Amino acid sequence: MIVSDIEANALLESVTKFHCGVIYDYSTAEYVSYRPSDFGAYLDALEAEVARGGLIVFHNGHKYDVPALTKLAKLQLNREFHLPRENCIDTLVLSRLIHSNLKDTDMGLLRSGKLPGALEAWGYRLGEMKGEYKDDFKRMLEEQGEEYVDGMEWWNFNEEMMDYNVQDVVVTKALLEKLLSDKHYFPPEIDFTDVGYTTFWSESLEAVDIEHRAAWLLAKQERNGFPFDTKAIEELYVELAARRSELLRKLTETFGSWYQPKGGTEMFCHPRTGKPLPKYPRIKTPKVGGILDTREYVAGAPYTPVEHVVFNPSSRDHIQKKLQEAGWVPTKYTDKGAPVVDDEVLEGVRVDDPEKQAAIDLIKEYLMIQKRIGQSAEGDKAWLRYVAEDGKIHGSVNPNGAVTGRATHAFPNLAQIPGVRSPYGEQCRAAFGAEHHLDGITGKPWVQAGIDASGLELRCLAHFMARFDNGEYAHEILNGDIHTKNQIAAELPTRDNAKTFIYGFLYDEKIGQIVGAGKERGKELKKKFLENTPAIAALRESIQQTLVEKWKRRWIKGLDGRKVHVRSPHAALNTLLQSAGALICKLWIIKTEEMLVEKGLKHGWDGDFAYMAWVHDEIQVGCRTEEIAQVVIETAQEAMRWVGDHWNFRCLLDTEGKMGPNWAICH
Amino acid sequence: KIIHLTDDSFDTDVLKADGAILVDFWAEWCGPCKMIAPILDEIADEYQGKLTVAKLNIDQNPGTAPKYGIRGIPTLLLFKNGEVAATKVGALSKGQLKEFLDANL
DNA sequence: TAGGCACTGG
DNA sequence: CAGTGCCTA
Ligand SMILES: Nc1ncnc2c1ncn2[C@H]1CC[C@@H](COP(=O)(O)OP(=O)(O)OP(=O)(O)O)O1
Ligand SMILES: [Mg+2]
Ligand SMILES: [Mg+2]
Ligand SMILES: [Mg+2]
Repeated sequence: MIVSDIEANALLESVTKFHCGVIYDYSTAEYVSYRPSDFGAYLDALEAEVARGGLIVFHNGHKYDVPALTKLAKLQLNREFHLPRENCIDTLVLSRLIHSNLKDTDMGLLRSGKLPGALEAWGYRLGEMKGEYKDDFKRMLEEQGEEYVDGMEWWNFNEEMMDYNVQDVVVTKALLEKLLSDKHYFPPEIDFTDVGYTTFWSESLEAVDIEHRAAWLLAKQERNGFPFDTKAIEELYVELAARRSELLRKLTETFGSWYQPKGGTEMFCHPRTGKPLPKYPRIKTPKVGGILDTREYVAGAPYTPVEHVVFNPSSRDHIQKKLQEAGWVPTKYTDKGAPVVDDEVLEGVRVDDPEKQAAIDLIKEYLMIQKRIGQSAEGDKAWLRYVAEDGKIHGSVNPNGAVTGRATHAFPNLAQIPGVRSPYGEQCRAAFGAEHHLDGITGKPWVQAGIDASGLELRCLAHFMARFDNGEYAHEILNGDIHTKNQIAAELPTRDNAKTFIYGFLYDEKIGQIVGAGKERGKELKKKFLENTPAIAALRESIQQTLVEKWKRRWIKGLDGRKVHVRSPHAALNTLLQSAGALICKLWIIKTEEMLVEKGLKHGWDGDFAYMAWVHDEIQVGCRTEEIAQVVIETAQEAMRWVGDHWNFRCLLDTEGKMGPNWAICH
Repeated sequence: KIIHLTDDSFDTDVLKADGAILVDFWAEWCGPCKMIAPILDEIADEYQGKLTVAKLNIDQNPGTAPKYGIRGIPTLLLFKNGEVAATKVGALSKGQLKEFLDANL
């Protein structure tokens, strides 16, 4: 087993030079440094470990070091270098599994001050290395009276960078052994720093193997990216902006501007009593000025500095100010002294003036248009800001970012694109599609295969209650579509409203609000649905008794054996089902890709298919041809059945596949 | 004898009026405004026939003030045959006000 | 009853 | 940086 890390000139997307690398070899217990001209030797050493059936440990090597080295070997040495997935260990992937209850900075992309909770020390240091190295570089420059240019610390190799490289390997080694000491994941009777790769995966907990395969595959998904219709989103932007302007023009005519105190420095005191008046706006007392003096101030004559403010429809404060003035008396306030002003209350606000009453609708339309503009074009994480030169958006994925085992998505978050049923969703959704990628050889657009696990968490529920109802629920489920069967009973409007209902219920007011009624309907429905399935109570009880006693144990055992932290006794059932769903989906996407590869299909734009996105229980796959799209859909269904059998699931698991040009059509 | 203006009457009452007109831009929430108000009532009566005292509450009439670039209140704007002759901001005393008027009238 | 992220106001 | 509120599963 060896531990390694490299320093290079840029992020994966534009890296062109290997600066240095460090290797720690457990069999010699020595650290070896490799400088720029040693690149060839660095690679030789890595492949030698691979030849021994050994293991290579990197911190975040799955997304960076490994891909980066393949790229740099080709560019710098015209060499083909591809470390096998089975020979690589990643301490970040490991930490995210073991300390699934803790957040991390995602290797410096997130500011640690903003993260909630504690942070594992070693991983923290590793994530802060780039920033620390940068700070050293700058001060060292300014020390030499030299100017600093953003990102210059990475253009050239230097012994400072070399020293940080060695430090990363020392810390990574320490992190590794700390993770390896967790007996729940690694049997204490085995020294995992002294075994071959085959042993490492087979002897450690299944979760360890699953998370590494997931990180390897998702790293590939990130590099593929999601083909994006830039031109279409720019045209959408123009349309949304004009409507925004028009709504602003209408609203600023209905709700005129006003003045507000601003800039006041001194406290206003009663001119007779001296009594400080905190509530009154702060004033300013001119020191110079008199009565010919053209100036407009007079020493000792106090005035209240003010500012002119135009109605900003994006301001909840402005909205609230104008509506109360129009006679609106709020009913619900924020636990911080402020009237709640969300779409739901806006929908219920009634005033006398018909023009202002109608303006409420314009305000709602305006807020929404802003939500789309912000997400699509103006926000810091806007799609138009993320589309790369290859015409794709390469969103990042933390394979195990959620406590339950679910993954998280950011930069931008491709798991929060507006749905087709919401305003402008069809245009948004249609912009993300395989059709927007032209084959590198034929120039023909690719096709999209979208597959979604069917009634996933309701089936996980059926699985877990099987020992209480002997499978009655699981059986009742495969009798038509449960969600459609729900909507009917619940007498719900949409199949989505029926899903949001059943999941809100399974995990009275909130229920009523989601269903569109009051706490009364919420109650009635809550009982009619609980009475229908009584074993749900038994499952809950059994869960509570196992965890609570003041905890008896504050974690639940996931499908692959890992510990799943339980935040609260009330969220226990949800933790159990969402984790099951997450883990089922995770092994599922791993098996689906493995099966396609065993069938002879190549993963990549230069191949036959490319994973573009994984949104919890759905995958969107780009396919070179319709036939491949059909194979992908059928294969995904087989992989799901394989997963269900793999973990002896008590409810049959299924998938639904759709073939089309983009996300609008494939979900 | 104070003239209470509105956005819609301002043009003919102030700009198209004859003689000097003192306009006070104020707000009910301003301490200084509340301070000079009493003073203005006395000026209005004292300067009868020689000056007209008008008041415009900027909250009830939001359109006028901006056209004059108000940045603080109370703002005393003196108009002479359609235009601003002098301007003073702040809670002047009766004495300081009388001086401002006399010297400017 | 898992997450990311935008916009306002201090 | 915090308080709010919306987007997704
Ligand atoms: N509002 C929600 N609250 C909690 N969990 C949810 C919610 N929406 C979805 N989930 C969970 C449970 C199901 C899982 C995947 O979402 P999805 O909506 O596809 O599941 P589903 O089984 O309801 O639908 P389908 O059968 O149409 O695929 O995510
Ligand atoms: Mg690194
Ligand atoms: Mg589902
Ligand atoms: Mg889904």
